Amino acid sequence: GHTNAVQRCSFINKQKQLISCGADGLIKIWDCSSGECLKTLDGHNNRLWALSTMNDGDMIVSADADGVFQFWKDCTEQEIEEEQEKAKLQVEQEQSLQNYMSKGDWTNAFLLAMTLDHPMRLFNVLKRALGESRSVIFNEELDQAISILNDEQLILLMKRCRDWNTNAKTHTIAQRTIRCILMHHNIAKLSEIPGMVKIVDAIIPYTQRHFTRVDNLVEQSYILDYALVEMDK
Amino acid sequence: YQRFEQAAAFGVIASNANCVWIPAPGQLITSALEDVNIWDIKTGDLVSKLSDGLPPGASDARGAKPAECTYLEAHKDTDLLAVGYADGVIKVWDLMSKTVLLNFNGHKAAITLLQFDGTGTRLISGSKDSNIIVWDLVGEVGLYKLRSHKDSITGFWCQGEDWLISTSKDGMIKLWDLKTHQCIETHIAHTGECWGLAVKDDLLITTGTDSQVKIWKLDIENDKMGGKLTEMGIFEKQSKQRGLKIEFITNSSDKTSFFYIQNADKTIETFRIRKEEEIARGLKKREKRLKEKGLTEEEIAKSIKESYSSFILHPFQTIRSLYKIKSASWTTVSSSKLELVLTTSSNTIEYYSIPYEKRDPTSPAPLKTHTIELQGQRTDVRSIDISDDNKLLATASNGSLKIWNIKTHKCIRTFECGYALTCKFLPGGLLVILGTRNGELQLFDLASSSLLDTIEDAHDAAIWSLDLTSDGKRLVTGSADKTVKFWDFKVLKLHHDTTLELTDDILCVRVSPDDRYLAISLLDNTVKVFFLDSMKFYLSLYGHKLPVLSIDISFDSKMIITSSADKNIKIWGLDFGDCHKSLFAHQDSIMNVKFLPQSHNFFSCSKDAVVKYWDGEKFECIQKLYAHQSEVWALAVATDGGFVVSSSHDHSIRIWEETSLKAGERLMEALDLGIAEIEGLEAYNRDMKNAVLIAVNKTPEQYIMDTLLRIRMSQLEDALMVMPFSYVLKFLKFIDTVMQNKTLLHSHLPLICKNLFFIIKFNHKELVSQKNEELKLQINRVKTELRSALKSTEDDLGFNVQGLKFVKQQWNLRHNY
Amino acid sequence: YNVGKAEKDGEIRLKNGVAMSKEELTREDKNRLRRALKRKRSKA
Repeated sequence: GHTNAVQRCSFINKQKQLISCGADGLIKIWDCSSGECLKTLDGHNNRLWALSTMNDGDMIVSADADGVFQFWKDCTEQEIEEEQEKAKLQVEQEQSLQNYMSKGDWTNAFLLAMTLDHPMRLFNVLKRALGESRSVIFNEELDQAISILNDEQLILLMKRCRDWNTNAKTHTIAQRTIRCILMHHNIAKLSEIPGMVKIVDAIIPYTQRHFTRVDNLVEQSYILDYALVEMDK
Repeated sequence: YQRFEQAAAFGVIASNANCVWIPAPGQLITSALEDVNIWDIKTGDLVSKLSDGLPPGASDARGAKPAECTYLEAHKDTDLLAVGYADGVIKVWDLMSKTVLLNFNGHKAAITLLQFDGTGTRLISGSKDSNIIVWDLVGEVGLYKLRSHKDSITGFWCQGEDWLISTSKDGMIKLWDLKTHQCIETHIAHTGECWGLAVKDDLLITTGTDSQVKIWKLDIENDKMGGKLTEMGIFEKQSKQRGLKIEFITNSSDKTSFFYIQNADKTIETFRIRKEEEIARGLKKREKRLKEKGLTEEEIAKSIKESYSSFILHPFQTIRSLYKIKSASWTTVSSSKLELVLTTSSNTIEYYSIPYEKRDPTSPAPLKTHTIELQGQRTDVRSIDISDDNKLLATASNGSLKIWNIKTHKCIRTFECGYALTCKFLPGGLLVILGTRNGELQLFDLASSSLLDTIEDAHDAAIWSLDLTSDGKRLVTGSADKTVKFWDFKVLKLHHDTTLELTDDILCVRVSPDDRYLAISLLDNTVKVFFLDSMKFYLSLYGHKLPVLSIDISFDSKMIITSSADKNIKIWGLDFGDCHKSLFAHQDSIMNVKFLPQSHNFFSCSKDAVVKYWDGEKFECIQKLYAHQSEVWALAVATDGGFVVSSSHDHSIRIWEETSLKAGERLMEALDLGIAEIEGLEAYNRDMKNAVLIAVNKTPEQYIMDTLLRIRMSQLEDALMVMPFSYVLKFLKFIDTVMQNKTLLHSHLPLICKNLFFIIKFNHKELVSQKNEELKLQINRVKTELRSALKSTEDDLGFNVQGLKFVKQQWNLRHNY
Repeated sequence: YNVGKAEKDGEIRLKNGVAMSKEELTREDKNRLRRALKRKRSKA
C-alpha cells in the first residue's frame, strides 16, 4: 500500500500491529494478523529516515529529512470514551423526547426536537401545541423558547417552515411559526444571517397565493348574508 | 405402498434449552428436541416424557421439521409448565395430566425467555423477534405487546405488576410501565450485545460480550424524569467470554446472597454479596491501606469509587466442566453447602455441590455428586447397525460405543473406543467390529462386555468403510491408505488375507448379498465393481460430480445405488453398469442409502435432516420424513424390513416402523347517528335546567367530521347533491355545533367552507323559503364565527407577508449594489 | 422554489413537503416506505 519505499518498520502493541515509514512521508499502521492498513498519519512533507517508539508504540517519534519531528501519542481510549458519551447523551435526548410528547410538555419537547432534528415531532409539537393555543402567540413558555434560538437554529426552522407552507394543509402552521419569530426577534439581526434571505425569498410566493385563496373564501361566504337578507323578507 | 411412522425416539437427555429444577436432589426437567424430558437426579432414570402428538410420518403430520423446544418455565405452586418453541409457539402443559392446556401463537421467531408472574395468572414471554407479550392464562389472550426493542430479548425482570425491566441483544436497558404500555427509560448496557440481566432489590447486574460486568442501582420511586437506573461501577470477570445467564439466590437463615455468571465457555463463576457491615469494615480497612501508602484523601475517595464493585461482590468459586455448558440453575441454598445443576452442549446433566463456611468455600473445587450419563452419547453417532435378530441396535460415536434394546430403548452396554467411523454386527448378534479414524480395528463381545482384540496397524489411515460377507467369515475394510484389506475369522482373532491397493482414497465398500460383487467408492467420483471370488475388475461407474458416500446393492444383486455429495442418487443396472435414472433426491449431501430387504425400494438420508422413502422401480419419492433437527449421519434397515432406524447430529435415535355504502349514503348514516346524540344531550341538558361512538371512542362531532374526510374530493359534490333537503338541516345543525369546538374549526376550516357553502348553493331556493326562527339564529351564528375564524387566518398570513417584505427590503439596502 | 429530496442523508423528504427522519421511524413504516420506493423506481 506504500506508494514509495518502506524504510522503517517497528512492531507496536506487542504482536497486534505494525507501524511502517515510507519515503512518501506517510506513516501507515497495519494489523499484523490481518495485514491491513488500519490508519494513516501524514505529518511530514518529505522523506523519513528514523522512527522511535516508547511503551509498545504508545508514543511514536518520526524525524523528517527536512528536520521536523512528529510526536504521536496514543489516544484511542480517549476517542472511544468520547464516542461512548455522545451516543449516551443522544439516547437520553431521544428518551426524554417521546416522554414529553406523551405528557404534552411541548415547550420542552420543542427544544429537544431542535437538537435531534426530528421533523415529524417538530410538526407534531407545533401542530398540537397550536391546538392547545386555540383552546401571547402560542403560550408564554414556548413563545419564550422560540426567542432564545441561536442563528443556526433559526435557519433550521425557516427551512422547515418554507417546506410546510408549500402544502396547503400545513401552511397554517407555517405562517403561524413565522409570525412568532418576527414577534420575538430583532428583525434587523435576522437580515444579516447568511442564507436566510433565500429561504425568506421562497416564502412569499406561497403566502401570497394563500392570500388569493382564503380571501376568496370570504367572498363566497356572504352567500349566508344573501340567504340571510332574502329569508328576512 | 405402506406408510412409515416414527415408532419411538430416544438418545437425547438435554437439548438446546434451559433446565428447570423441581423439588421432590429433586427432579429435573430438560428439553428433548420437540419433546420435554423429566429426570430423577438420584436415580438418573427418565420419569416421564411430554409429547404433543402428531407423530412424524403420518398423513396428518406436517411436511416440515418439528419445532424444537427453546425455553422451559414452570410455576411450582400451580405445577403449570410453559414450553417455548423455535416457531414462537407457547404451550401450557399440565404436569399431573401431562397434557397441553393452552396454545399461544403471538411471536414470529424463537422464544428466548418465559416467566410466570408471582400470582401465576399471567405469563410474560420474550422472543427472538424483539417483542415482549404478556399473556393472561385465565383469559387465554395476549394482553399487550411491548415493541420498542430492536433485537432479540436476552433477559428481562418483572417481579412487580407496575414495572418491567427488559434486556435485548441490541444492548439497551429499558424500563417499562405495565399500566401505560410504554418505555420510560432507555440506557446502553454495553458497547455491543447485552446478554445477562439479574436484579436483587436495588442491586442490578448486567453482562456484555466482554468480561466487563456492570452494576446498577434501581430506584423505582425516584421519579425525577430519569435516574431510575444509575450505574455504580464495572467489575471484570475472569472469563473473557460472554455471560449468558445471571440469577440470584438468598439464604433464609443467614440472609446471605449469592449469584453466578454462566459463561459461553465451560466455566460458571459464582459470586457472593458482602453484608453491609463487611463493606464498612472493608472500606475502613482499605482506607488504612491507602493512607499507609500515602495517597491523598481526594485520591482515596476516587479510588474507593473506582473500587466500588469490589466491596459489594466477592469472587466465591469457579466451576469447571469437561464440556461446554448449556444452562444452569440453583437447586438448594443452605449454610452448610451450595448446590448447582447444569446441562452441557454434549447432552448430559451434571449436579454440583459446594460445601462452604463463612467467606470462602471449604473445598478448592466443586463436588460432582450426580451425573445422568447412561442414556445418551456425547459425540454424534457416525455409524449404526442392527443385529440379525432385530433386537439389538449398535451405535458407534467418537470416544464410545453404546448398544440399545429396540423394545425398551435402554442402553445395555457401553464400550470406550477411539474416533468411531464404521460399526457392524457379526452373525449371531454377539460380537461387534469397529473401524476407527486412527487405522485401528476393534472387536467386542456383548457377553464379555469387553474388547477381545485390537489391530493397531490394520490400516495406516482412517478405516473409512467396513463390510462383511454373507457367510460372515470374510471381512472387507476400506481406508485412506488407498487399500482394501481382506480378513478371516479364525478361533476369535483376525488375520489379514490380501491387500487391494487403489489409486485413490476409499469412501465406501459394499459386498453384494450373493457375495459375487464388491463395490468400492473413490474420491475421484468413480465407483469400481469387482468379482469377490477372483478379484477381477468388472465395471467402472462414472457420472457422479462429487465423491460417492454410500453404495447399496439390491437383494437380487441386479440393481446398485450410489449416493454422492452432489445431492444426486443414481440407480445402475449391474448387468452392464447402466444408470437407469439419476435422482436429485435431497438439497444437500446424501450420506446413506439402503435397500429394503426383498424389495427394490430404498431409503435415503442427507444433511438436510430429511429421510425420504423411494420406489426402486417407479423411481418416485413415496414418503418424506421430517423429524430430524440436524444432519443425518447414519441409516440402517432391519433384516425383516419392518422398521428403519436413523440417527442425526441432534443425538436423537428414532425408529421408523412400518404400520357497500357509498359517499353520501354513508354520510346520511353519520349525520343521523351524531346529531341524534347531539339532540339527546341538548334535550337532556334542557330538562335538567351510542355503542358505535363509544366503540370508536370519538365524539359525535369528530365521528361525522372523520366520515367527511374519508370521502374523496371528486366524490364530495355528487354525494352532497344526493342529500335531501331534510339532511341539509341536520348538516347545518352539525356545522353549528362544530363552531363551538374552535379547535376542530381551525383544523378543517377549508373543508367546512367548501361543503357548507355548496350546500347553500345547491338548494338555496328551499333554504330561503322556510320561516323557521331556530334556523334563522343558526345561520346568523355560523356566519359570524366563520368570518372571525377565517379572518384570523388572513390577519396572521396577511401579517407575515408585509414585515418579511420589509426584511427583504432592509437586506437590499445593506447588501445590494 | 419546489420541495425536493432531503438534504440530509438521514432523512426522507417527500414532494408533499414532509421530512421523514429515519431514527424516529417505526420498523413497519420503514418497510412500506422502502416498498413505496421500489414501486416508484420500478415504473421509472
